[PDB]
Amino acid sequence: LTESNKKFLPFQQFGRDIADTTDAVRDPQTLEILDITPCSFGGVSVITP
Amino acid sequence: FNFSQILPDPSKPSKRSFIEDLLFNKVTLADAGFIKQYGDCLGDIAARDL
Ligand SMILES: *[C@@H]1O[C@H](CO)[C@@H](O[C@@H]2O[C@H](CO)[C@@H](O[C@@H]3O[C@H](CO[C@H]4O[C@H](CO)[C@@H](O)[C@H](O)[C@@H]4O)[C@@H](O)[C@H](O[C@H]4O[C@H](CO)[C@@H](O)[C@H](O)[C@@H]4O)[C@@H]3O)[C@H](O)[C@H]2NC(C)=O)[C@H](O)[C@H]1NC(C)=O
Ligand SMILES: *[C@@H]1O[C@H](CO)[C@@H](O[C@@H]2O[C@H](CO)[C@@H](O)[C@H](O)[C@H]2NC(C)=O)[C@H](O)[C@H]1NC(C)=O
Ligand SMILES: *[C@@H]1O[C@H](CO)[C@@H](O)[C@H](O)[C@H]1NC(C)=O
Repeated sequence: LTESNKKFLPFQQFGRDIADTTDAVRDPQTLEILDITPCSFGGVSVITP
Repeated sequence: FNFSQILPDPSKPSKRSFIEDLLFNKVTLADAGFIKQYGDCLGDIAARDL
């Protein structure tokens, strides 16, 4: 969760992506907008003789 | 015969000819992510990228 520059409208709670996954949320207690990024991942290759 | 337009130009850092430079400029090849290995793709920067 990071700080985001998105300007949410007051009737909006969640922000969606192109794949209809939640990308930006609004915290209920404090009204800052949070941006959600999936954790670091990638492929692994093994080079062996 | 003049081959200065298809022989490689040593002034270019990529060592490509003039016509090869035009052929590479005409095709708008995407970075495709092997160039974009940087971790600021994870952070929210610029606009939404495909
Ligand atoms: C085989 O063919 C090549 C290509 O035609 C000949 O080589 C010379 O190539 C240049 C362009 O590559 C011809 O044009 C001259 O370019 C000079 C350099 O400026 C250009 O190049 C730089 C990069 O080097 C660019 O960054 C820049 O933006 C320019 O695009 C210019 O200074 C020249 O201008 C002079 O001549 C014109 C003629 O109209 C005058 O009006 C100007 O006032 C100025 O005096 C020129 O434009 C150049 O003509 C080619 N040379 C010849 C003799 O034709 C080879 O010579 C050729 N070889 C054989 C054996 O045929
Ligand atoms: C990927 O790794 C390279 C190499 O460590 C990083 O390049 C360095 O970046 C910092 C800050 O941007 C510079 O102060 C260094 O001088 C750079 N080092 C070299 C050798 O160029 C690069 O920043 C990393 N990518 C990300 C997104 O952090
Ligand atoms: C409950 O949250 C609100 C913000 O929506 C805050 O102003 C209030 O102080 C909180 N209640 C307590 C008891 O801290």
